Amino acid sequence: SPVVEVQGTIDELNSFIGYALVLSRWDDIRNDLFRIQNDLFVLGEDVSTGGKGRTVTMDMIIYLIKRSVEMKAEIGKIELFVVPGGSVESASLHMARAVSRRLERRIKAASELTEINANVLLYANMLSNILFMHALISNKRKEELDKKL
Amino acid sequence: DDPIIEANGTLDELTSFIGEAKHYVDEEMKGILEEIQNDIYKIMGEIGSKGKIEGISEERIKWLAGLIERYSEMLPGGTLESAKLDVCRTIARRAERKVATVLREFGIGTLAAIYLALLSRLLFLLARVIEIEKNK
Repeated sequence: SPVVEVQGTIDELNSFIGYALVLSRWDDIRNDLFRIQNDLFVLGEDVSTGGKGRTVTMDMIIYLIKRSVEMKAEIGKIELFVVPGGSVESASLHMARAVSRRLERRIKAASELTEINANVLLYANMLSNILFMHALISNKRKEELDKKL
Repeated sequence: DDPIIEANGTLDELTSFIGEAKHYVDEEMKGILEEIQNDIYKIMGEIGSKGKIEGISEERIKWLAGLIERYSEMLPGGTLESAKLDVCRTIARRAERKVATVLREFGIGTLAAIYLALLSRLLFLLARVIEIEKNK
């Protein structure tokens, strides 16, 4: 079943996000990642049950958007064609973002075969964006710390 | 191409009705509705270009969320202005459905869909706020 594949990809993304959270060195990033793990539990419940149980709310999407706006303000101009890596934190965040993109693809494939709420796909897209922002923030802060020395 | 045309037409209808309704509200709500019209123009530019032209940003969605939070503390058509805003809200819901259809077909317009959902919520809140203030 496509929903089984979506749930498995959600679990894999949750594992990757937990690894990145372990590697993360900043309070805001770790809080965002923990909230994202809880929201991934919610999103898996929404996808598996078809919306009968807990569902992805617009509030979670708006929280992701607000965090993305704050991190965009902190970062400034974003360069195109960013090479993933730089630091172990940023590399783990990039791996989590790649898994999140795979989850988006799995959700898009599953929605063509069964009913899935649009908030699930919207949250997945915002999750990929916020993981990219987390990686950029980690790289920028690491560069600032290196320039301090 | 047909979903793109339908979404752009519905957004054009929405912005025309908002332009009609902004002449019945006060200066603050009129400016809010004009900014909403500019955002709708950006969304139409993105959708008609199939994502080639950059559309709205997350800052606009944050602005909508802030307006919703500010106005949330405070039969359709209790007043004439409230009726205009309710008509705009129904058209915004239809535009949200069309943009959701476009997103499924082409994968462009996640931020637009979020903005349209928040816009329908904001239009409902603005109609209720107008009713409350006129009654008060």
